[PDB]
Amino acid sequence: SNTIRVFLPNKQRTVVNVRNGMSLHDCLMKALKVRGLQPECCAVFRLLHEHKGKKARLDWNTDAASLIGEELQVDFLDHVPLTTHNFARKTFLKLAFCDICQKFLLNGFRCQTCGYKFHEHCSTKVPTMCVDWS
Amino acid sequence: MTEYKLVVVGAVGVGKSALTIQLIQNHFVDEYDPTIEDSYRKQVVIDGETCLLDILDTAGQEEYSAMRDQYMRTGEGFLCVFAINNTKSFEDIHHYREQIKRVKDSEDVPMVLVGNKSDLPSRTVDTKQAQDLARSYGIPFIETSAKTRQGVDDAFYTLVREIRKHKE
Ligand SMILES: Nc1nc2c(ncn2[C@@H]2O[C@H](COP(=O)(O)OP(=O)(O)NP(=O)(O)O)[C@@H](O)[C@H]2O)c(=O)[nH]1
Ligand SMILES: [Cl-]
Ligand SMILES: [Cl-]
Ligand SMILES: [Mg+2]
Ligand SMILES: [Zn+2]
Ligand SMILES: [Zn+2]
Repeated sequence: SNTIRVFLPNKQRTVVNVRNGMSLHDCLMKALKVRGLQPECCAVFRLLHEHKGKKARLDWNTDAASLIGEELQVDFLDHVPLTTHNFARKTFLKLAFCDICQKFLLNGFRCQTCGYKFHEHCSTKVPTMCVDWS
Repeated sequence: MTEYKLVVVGAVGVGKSALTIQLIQNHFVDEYDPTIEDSYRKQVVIDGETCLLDILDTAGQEEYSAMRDQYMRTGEGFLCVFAINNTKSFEDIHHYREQIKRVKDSEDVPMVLVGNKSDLPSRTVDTKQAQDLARSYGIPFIETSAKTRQGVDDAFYTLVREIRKHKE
């Protein structure tokens, strides 16, 4: 009962207990970094189930105890260069190397947005967010 | 892209969070922090097919004997995880096995019994016990470890493979 559920970007969610005095940034910094999400590229909102607007923006360093019981939501800032990968099969005719284990890559997969090439058994080591500054 | 609803259940301190965090950001968290409800989504390539994994890290605590029945319904695969350093979690697998199969109404539920913390020298449960228990449920067995990353892939990979074998 002493917790707050927060909906995270990319249709994710977390529930954290509030050591009072902690800010919203302190309680959610661990849950964002483990998901490949940069806190500097995120905003925390309070979900408004009411009319005319679904959420209102909140300060990151506000007291987390002041929002116990409500449902918060973290979203990416406007037009941040973070998206989801777009993998596809690729056979490397010329000798290429994996971006994860730095071994010989023959039949692997590459992202059509950032160019992340990797062995299939290394696809779990690719970052979860796609950085796109093209 | 095909999504797979995955649910990781187990006892307290078994290693459910350390396994998913190593699967998600290729990292290992040493200091222990209990899970209440954590959802993760990541694209993983399984047998040449790039699919999305909606992993749900659940609470091993018995304080949530109500929300457990909810997410066990909408889940497609289940990771029955236990630590070989604790023999109470090995027998508690039957409780998680029967409670999931109850809200599934099917003896054939896509699960895989995995054994974590294989790097510790304080091994209490050997492979002979888990291999026969895996034969008792008809599910594969994967010996894992969150630190050395021993077969952390093959745990989630074989779980999605059973979901694929279960469908068609
Ligand atoms: N040596 C070793 N330690 C591990 C391994 N996996 C987890 N641990 C450690 O044992 C504990 C497991 O913590 P955690 O993964 O949070 O377990 P949990 O099942 O997630 N806990 P909870 O259910 O309460 O949320 C932590 O101290 C972690 O660092 C492993 O494979 N080897
Ligand atoms: Cl969301
Ligand atoms: Cl889910
Ligand atoms: Mg946990
Ligand atoms: Zn990419
Ligand atoms: Zn590789």
